[PDB]
Amino acid sequence: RLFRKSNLKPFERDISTEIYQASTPCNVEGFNCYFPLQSYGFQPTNG
Amino acid sequence: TPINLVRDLPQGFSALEPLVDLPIGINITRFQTLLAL
Repeated sequence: RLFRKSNLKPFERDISTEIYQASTPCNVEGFNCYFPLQSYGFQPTNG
Repeated sequence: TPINLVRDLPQGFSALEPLVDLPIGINITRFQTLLAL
């Protein structure tokens, strides 16, 4: 999870896919509001 | 409790005895009784 409305408390889980409004409100991708999750580029070539 | 009294709650005293603690956490709210018919 890269975006979240409020910091999660210790030992908290966030499986929800709530879209975040990272200043222009959204109702929704490309800019100013993204999918909360972001993927890892785990490749053997990675350092 | 031996609760039978007559009406409303009496003037007595007693205490609980905990049973189990399970790992839900996950922001628990909105408890809801399950009424029967």
